[PDB]
Amino acid sequence: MTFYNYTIDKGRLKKLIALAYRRYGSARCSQLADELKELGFRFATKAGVSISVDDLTIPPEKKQMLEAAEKEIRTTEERYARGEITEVERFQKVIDTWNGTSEELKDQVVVNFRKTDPLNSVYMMAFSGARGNMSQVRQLVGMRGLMADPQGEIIDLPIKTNFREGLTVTEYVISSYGARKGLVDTALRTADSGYLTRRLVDVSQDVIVREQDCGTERSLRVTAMTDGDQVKISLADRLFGRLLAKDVVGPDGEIIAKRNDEIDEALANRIAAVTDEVYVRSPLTCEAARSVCQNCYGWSLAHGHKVDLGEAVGIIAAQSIGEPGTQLTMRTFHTGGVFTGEVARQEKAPEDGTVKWGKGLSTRKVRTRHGEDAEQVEIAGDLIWKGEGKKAATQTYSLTPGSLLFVQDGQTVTAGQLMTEISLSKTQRSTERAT
Amino acid sequence: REMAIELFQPFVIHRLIKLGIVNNIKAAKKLILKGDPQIWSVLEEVITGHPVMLNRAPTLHRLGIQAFEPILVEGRAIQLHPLVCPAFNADFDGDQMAVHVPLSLEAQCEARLLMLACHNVLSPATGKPIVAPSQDMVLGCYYLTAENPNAQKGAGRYFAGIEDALRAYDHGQVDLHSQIWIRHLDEDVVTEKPDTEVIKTEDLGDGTVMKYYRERKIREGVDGEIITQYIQTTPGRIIYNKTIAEALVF
Amino acid sequence: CPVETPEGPNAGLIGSLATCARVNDYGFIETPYFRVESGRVRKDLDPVYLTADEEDDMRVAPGDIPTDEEGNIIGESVPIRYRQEFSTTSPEQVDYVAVSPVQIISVATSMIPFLEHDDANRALMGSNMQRQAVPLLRPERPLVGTGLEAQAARDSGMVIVSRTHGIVTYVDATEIRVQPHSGEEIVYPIQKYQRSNQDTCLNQRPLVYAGEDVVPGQVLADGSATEGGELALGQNILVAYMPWEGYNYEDAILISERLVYDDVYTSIHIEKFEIEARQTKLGPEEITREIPNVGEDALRNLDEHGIIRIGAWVESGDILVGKVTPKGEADQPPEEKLLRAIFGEKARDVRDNSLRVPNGEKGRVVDVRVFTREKGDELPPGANMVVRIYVAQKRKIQVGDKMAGRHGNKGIISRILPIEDMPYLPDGRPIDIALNPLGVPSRMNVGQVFECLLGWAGENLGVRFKITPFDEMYGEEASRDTVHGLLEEASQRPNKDWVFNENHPGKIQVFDGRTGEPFDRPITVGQAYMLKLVHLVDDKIHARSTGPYSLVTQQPLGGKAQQGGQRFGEMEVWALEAYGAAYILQELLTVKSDDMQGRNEALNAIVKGKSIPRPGTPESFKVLMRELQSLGLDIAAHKVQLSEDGESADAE
Amino acid sequence: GETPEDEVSKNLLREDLENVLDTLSPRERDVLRLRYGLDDGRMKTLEEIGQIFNVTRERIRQIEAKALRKLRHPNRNSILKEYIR
Amino acid sequence: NHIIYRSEELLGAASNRYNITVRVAKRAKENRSEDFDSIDDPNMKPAIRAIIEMSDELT
Amino acid sequence: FQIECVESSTRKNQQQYSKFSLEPLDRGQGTTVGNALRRVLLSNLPGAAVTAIRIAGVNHEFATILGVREDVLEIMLNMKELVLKSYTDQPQIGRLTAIGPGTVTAAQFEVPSEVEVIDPNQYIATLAEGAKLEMEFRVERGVGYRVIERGLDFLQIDSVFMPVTKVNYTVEDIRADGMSPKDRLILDIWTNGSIQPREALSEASDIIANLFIPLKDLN
Amino acid sequence: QFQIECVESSTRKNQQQYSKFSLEPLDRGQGTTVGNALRRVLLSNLPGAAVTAIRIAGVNHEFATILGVREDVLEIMLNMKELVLKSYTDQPQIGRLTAIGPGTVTAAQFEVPSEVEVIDPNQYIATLAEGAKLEMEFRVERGVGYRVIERGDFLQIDSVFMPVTKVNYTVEDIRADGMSPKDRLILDIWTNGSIQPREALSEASDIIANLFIPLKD
Amino acid sequence: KASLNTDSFISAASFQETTRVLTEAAIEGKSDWLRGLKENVIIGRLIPAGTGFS
RNA sequence: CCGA
Ligand SMILES: Nc1ccn([C@@H]2O[C@H](COP(=O)(O)OP(=O)(O)OP(=O)(O)O)[C@@H](O)[C@H]2O)c(=O)n1
Ligand SMILES: [Mg+2]
Ligand SMILES: [Mg+2]
Ligand SMILES: [Zn+2]
Repeated sequence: MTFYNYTIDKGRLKKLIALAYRRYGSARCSQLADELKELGFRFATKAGVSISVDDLTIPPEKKQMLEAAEKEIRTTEERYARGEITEVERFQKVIDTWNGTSEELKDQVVVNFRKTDPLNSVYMMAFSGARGNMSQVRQLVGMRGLMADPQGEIIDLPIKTNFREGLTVTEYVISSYGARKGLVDTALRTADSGYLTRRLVDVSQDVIVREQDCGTERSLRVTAMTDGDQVKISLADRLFGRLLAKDVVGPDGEIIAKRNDEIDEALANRIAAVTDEVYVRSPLTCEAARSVCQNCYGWSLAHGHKVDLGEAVGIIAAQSIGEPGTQLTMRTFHTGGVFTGEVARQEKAPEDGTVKWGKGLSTRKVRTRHGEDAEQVEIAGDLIWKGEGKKAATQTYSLTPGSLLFVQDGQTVTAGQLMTEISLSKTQRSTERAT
Repeated sequence: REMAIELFQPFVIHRLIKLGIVNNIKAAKKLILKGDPQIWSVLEEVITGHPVMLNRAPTLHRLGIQAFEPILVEGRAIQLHPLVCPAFNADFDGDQMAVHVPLSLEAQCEARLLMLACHNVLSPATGKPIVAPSQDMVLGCYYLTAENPNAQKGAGRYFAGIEDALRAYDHGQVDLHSQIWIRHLDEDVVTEKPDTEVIKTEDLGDGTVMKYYRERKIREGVDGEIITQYIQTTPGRIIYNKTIAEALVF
Repeated sequence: CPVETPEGPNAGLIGSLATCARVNDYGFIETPYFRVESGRVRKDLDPVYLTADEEDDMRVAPGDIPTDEEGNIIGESVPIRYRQEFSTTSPEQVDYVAVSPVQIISVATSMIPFLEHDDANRALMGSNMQRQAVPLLRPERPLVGTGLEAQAARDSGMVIVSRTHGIVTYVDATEIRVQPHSGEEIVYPIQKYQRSNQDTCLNQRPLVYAGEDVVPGQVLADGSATEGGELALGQNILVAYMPWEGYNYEDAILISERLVYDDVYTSIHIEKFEIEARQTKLGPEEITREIPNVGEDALRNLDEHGIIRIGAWVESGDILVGKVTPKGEADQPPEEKLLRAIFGEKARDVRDNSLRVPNGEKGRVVDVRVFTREKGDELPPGANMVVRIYVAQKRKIQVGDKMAGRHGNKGIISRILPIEDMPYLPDGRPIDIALNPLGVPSRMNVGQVFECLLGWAGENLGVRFKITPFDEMYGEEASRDTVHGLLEEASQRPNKDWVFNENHPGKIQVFDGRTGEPFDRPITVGQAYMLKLVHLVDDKIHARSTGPYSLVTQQPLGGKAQQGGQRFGEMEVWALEAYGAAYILQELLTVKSDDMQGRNEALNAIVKGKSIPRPGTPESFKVLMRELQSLGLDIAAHKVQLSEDGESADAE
Repeated sequence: GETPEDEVSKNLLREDLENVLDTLSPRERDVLRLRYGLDDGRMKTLEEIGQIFNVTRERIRQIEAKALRKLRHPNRNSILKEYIR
Repeated sequence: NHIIYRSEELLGAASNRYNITVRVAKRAKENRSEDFDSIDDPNMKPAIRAIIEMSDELT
Repeated sequence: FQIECVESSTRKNQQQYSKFSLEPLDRGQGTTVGNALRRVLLSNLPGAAVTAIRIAGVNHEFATILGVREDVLEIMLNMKELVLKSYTDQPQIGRLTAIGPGTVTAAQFEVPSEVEVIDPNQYIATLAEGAKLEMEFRVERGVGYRVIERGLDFLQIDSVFMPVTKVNYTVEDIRADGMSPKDRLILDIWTNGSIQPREALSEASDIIANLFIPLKDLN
Repeated sequence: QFQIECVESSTRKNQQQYSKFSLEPLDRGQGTTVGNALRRVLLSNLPGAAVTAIRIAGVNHEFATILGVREDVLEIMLNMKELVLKSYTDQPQIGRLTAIGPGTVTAAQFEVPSEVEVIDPNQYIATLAEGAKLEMEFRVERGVGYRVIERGDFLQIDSVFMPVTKVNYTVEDIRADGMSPKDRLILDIWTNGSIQPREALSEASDIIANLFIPLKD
Repeated sequence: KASLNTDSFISAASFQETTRVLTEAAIEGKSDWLRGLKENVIIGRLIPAGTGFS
């Protein structure tokens, strides 16, 4: 059998359990999880893993990181007093500055854990997936950053201390704002979650699998869900429990799978390694009398085979949609009361040089949310960093349509200048109009 | 136990009359409330094979009601298995669970074949397993299979398979994270950042090539055979794989 | 206080007054502030008590700013609040400063040491659990406190405070006598084993002896959750932050048997039972010793009037007050008529209505006070006599009880181990309790490790520290430096050098009790202050076979006090429908609730060992049909069979 | 109302009562059944048993007296003696 | 631990997971009605015996 | 292989400390002997304790006596901590007559011949000027911790029967030009005074020997 | 005071014995004591026999290849370390081997003296080709513990004296009519095939009893 | 809106807006043929899904 | 009002 000559964490244990539920069944899988349970309990007791005050190790670059952050806030407010920027982009600049410094300090905490002490207790608890995210380890070691109002408004002040050093009275009041956010939202939005669940149950309480096949030719086109240049759900994950409606052919011409063929993960990988657009059978395109058939629904995900006649799939669908919103609403208070934001990716030059003028690109100067004038790309073209290397110093950045440029046509680049940045998505920014 | 005499009371009353101990419901109820050592053996042989549904509120999805086979514990709390705890979203800091007893035979056959907790591994929302190690078994398996440069006793020694290294660990010869060469002729070996390229090659006599990898050492024949193979691993990884192998193949 | 608030639906509605706050004559809340003149905190006279006159006018600084003694405010930037905005100014522009760093928080939140190293939600949970601790048998002061415990014990009212100078002349367990000197004997009564609103003990103990001087304000007697004149809610026990064999898995708790046999966490709970001998139309109810269908030795503890005596032991089902009432219908079925034709069996005119102990609730009877109208009392109307019975019980610690600290770290005891199986220290002393270390960094309550290390330093020194919150005003890493310096000074004792290791500071070596082998990694040990909460398993366990039913719906009742059933709500119906399980759902809705013929048939089929028959229409559906007909809607059920429609009768 | 426990106890008492009464002579069994309403649902007097039969009510009282004396035997009648409350 | 193996192999080889449950319940009712005499054993309930017999006829 | 007592210091009677040395043993055998001795010395040694109390004029445990500073619960807790030694395996009866004022200690107990009090300066109660405390207790023998049964006028005590209070041991190594090296076991035994540490060591030793002899004999 | 029961006794075809033992009734906590002491003495202090030095005629050094045999000298030492045998002499014994190919070499081709004895006769050693013949001599020793040879006349190999390969124990609680909580010790012993699991229990019990008897004075 | 525009007045009345649904059902004179999970739970029958399907 |  397979030997697994590596370190085991939570996701690899989940992979092993999911593999044992392919060729053995439910009971052998539960027996394997039972044996792994008693083995993990025995060696966690034998280890004697413990948490202490000195076990929380703060990286020694936090001082200069905070100093660079306050120097950036100082030059931002110096730019505000001169008169070339306005107040809303100053707000946006100071908020994004403190968020970026918090994320940079979190990455430095993870690197300093990996360098000095790899068998640290807090790092073992967070890295193996036993208990704890990296947000809580960032709040314990690093800085807390910014909190949030109970309505979702953003506060103005930073918290430059962690829980090991101890907060001040002002920082404790600022943290109490976010604690009141978590408590009020836990007490007040679970009604919204449960009302949505009850409405979803009542809209689909009569969707039962009544017949084996409806005999339709209509199909649903499935592509990989992408928001920008990086994927969110791949094609192999999206073809997981479906039946086929059209035959998948390769470039050589051999048929990978026929129609009405159930797809599993192996066949889904074999299909997704060939094409990009697959036509499947869906409940959207089923033709049955106010219900779904056995072939258009596909697999029972709890069991791993095709569904059975008389299954209340509408109740299962409504519970599947209504469970995570209610659970996440009731466990929002685990994160303290901090603000979570998505930092837009920046691609910088490693050393001095200039920039290759992109071929096949027109661009317009568009006023950034932070105040600097930048040129936004219209049609996507390449960018290449022109380094000052006599042998090999060259990096190429292919742009997303909608990125921003802080670089002119052939201008000389300093040591460490800002080069490019793609703006956020619509849902990933989560902004709304105000005054 | 005091919860179980109340929930299974007519089944105990039926058994006390079938065994010829009492003759009616009044004597059975009197002997049940008065306390007897006969009642506990009767209840032990009554609850055997009778499934019991457990429920924790809020019931957000299907796995909030699951069926179990009860065993009589002494005390007043209900003992829950630690693997079904993410399915209930239940921790042991104040949660209470309701208990329901099916009465009919169709209702006991449905609790056993459709709702028993050893058949509810996969989620119904995704295809991913709900029943999986968490929060101490994950940390115990991470510590068991990790690398540790400090604990190196008997490092670099050669052992004749898995059972030889397992005997050396229980004898006290090696540490848990010692770098250990293991004679292992199988080729289903998966490592972190898996290597298939040869680093170096030392030629031996009789037409025999000694191929070196990052975590493997393969000695093969000249034309059409492989002779032996050594794998560098820790004893804790050997314990983990022996646990998997004796759990699966049975 | 921004921390102390309910967690339920009334979050942010019910607040708490802060520590130094005060309500003026017009009803507005005011807070004291020290004046600041030329950058120097004044502290010469009483403070100002600004009644929210400090937003538009004054620049107010918190009470945690660094300041050299008898001198100015050090630093060139002082954090101020001004016009409801936070800002920073120079010390010569500061108008007022706070008087205490704990001015922002309430009393129960000020009870928590190292508060600035914990999350605010965990501070809220710590305050809430501190208000839920039971008073123990032998209370003990914390090794690490904050300093408000003495004032809280003085202002609670559970402490007998002296008033005059004098010499104590007589002390026993019920009375303290003192002659004053500066109508010459002040008698302080001491209450003994009274009942609170939550069925807990209110007991007082004397502290002073005969023949010593007493200052006004000296504590003479201390209450139930008070010892030494200070608040004492829990005990100091030896922790080890380590995982056991899955017994402290997800906030569960492993403890030893020493906390059982040493009477640690033993509490007293007094229950109260009341019975009224009412007046019925068929005759008066009488409280008597002659009860039908009751044996010989079920009346040993009753007196000549049918009431128990003081000091009798009672268990579940024992008779407290024997009472009968004159039933007068006498409608007997033929079975009872034939059985009384055969075996004699003269049916009496009264029936049993005695007061009995509920399921569980064993204990000792301590007060059997009886109220009768012709004794001088006057009663509720329609009742002849009223008997009140107080039953006290000593509850030890148990598997299933709730346990908590001051930092929001709750847990349920799941295993009680022997001390030869508990892990032990390199002096041979076993550990009292093992807590799971994974509950610390995810919940972000780091101050419990500071508290346990400081309590263990104070245990090895014997000094009983007191540290006010927000102590980082005196320097950077002040709590860490204080804890490790006191651990070093405790390790400099001539016999105790295993206490602190400089290679790994907060940790030492721990050995296994079962094998003798040391654990592979050093473990944080300490002395934590743990609490026992009101949520005990005896008040939580409940079960029903068949009890009473509701009036109209004819469904089982709800509640522990009336032997009620569990509610199988709509989400449970959805969960059973998402499975198969049509027969489980059908028997849960018909033969277990509001189908009376199905109830009787199912019970008879289970008792006689036969198949349970098919149920009928439930009772609440017929109630809905009659209600919709009474609204004026012609709603009816119909049945089609061989080209024929006919209205069916659901009432049958 | 009446509990299901009381219903099942009186039904088992009725079944055990009929199974005990049908062991004695067939005449006295139906005399005791028509006397207390175990089949009719109507308790009757001594004379109306004499109109069910034609022998008058003095033999009927002696019949039910000796039937109660036979059912009051200490041997082979203690199955019904456990329902004594 | 063999009864959960027999239940898994009985559910996996059935054409419908909801019809095999009704068939097991019907055979368990027949096993309980045929064994109405008191000579039995508590470790072999009628439902367990029905699952055992149906898995043995399944092979 | 010889035992040897190194240091044996004592308190008044409250603690009897002793340090015993064991050499030579094999490598793991020191840990086996030490852990078996520690578990048996902490769990399976019998001693004497007070199991019941009767006070004249007192019916329940939540009462008071006029002139006594302590109630019945604190008196029962003080008698729970009493250190005695019983030479018989039968339940004995002790008595007490006390007239205030003064401090009532354990020296005032009129005890029979088989039961003798270890610590006579142990505190019981304080009596005022017009007080009279006349009580009577029961002394039994047991192993471990005794939980009370279901409940004339005897107030029961959940007594503890452990005379050895703390066991500690370390194992040291002997390294020379003396191959196949050996180990040295040093053992620290603290008692309450009712048993000596040498007698407790002999009791644990033949308890372990009687455990392991029929495994060798009956195989 | 307790009764010892042999619950099951299995023997695999490669001469490896397994026997489950049950001990009841013990007092509270004594089952862990007896089980841990028995496990430590059964795994650490129990004398067995092994091979210590081999000598193959026709090798260069300690790490080389042997002419005609597929298995080189490292897996020759690794196959000889797996050789299960029993001896009755404290003095050294010398075993010899001659064999000629083609075919496989088993443990039955040793003409070892009668003071030693081979447990598994069909124990694999080597394979041969084209009529090449192998000559070697090994040295049998008995003792306790293990010897590790640094850096790899007679060629000293790694030695393990371990007649019992695995000991597991679980403790079960006994609740009865009396108030005394009791213990039941369930013991599992896996031996090499040289001795029985029932007699290896008696050896460890004899060692523990001789350890604890002179302390009682 | 799709929950209230179903063919069954019992499910729509038990969900939401009972007065309006019962008024339009009484004026339209409509029948409920008991086709769905929610009606058979109120009636007390086997639900037409799962083991009560056929 | 509190607990999950
Ligand atoms: N108003 C509420 C509050 C709580 N819950 C349930 O109770 C659980 C509360 O868990 P609890 O143990 O109180 O808190 P945790 O989330 O475990 O966090 P912590 O460990 O910090 O207490 C939640 O998952 C939720 O399902 C709920 O349904 N409704
Ligand atoms: Mg919880
Ligand atoms: Mg929790
Ligand atoms: Zn379809």
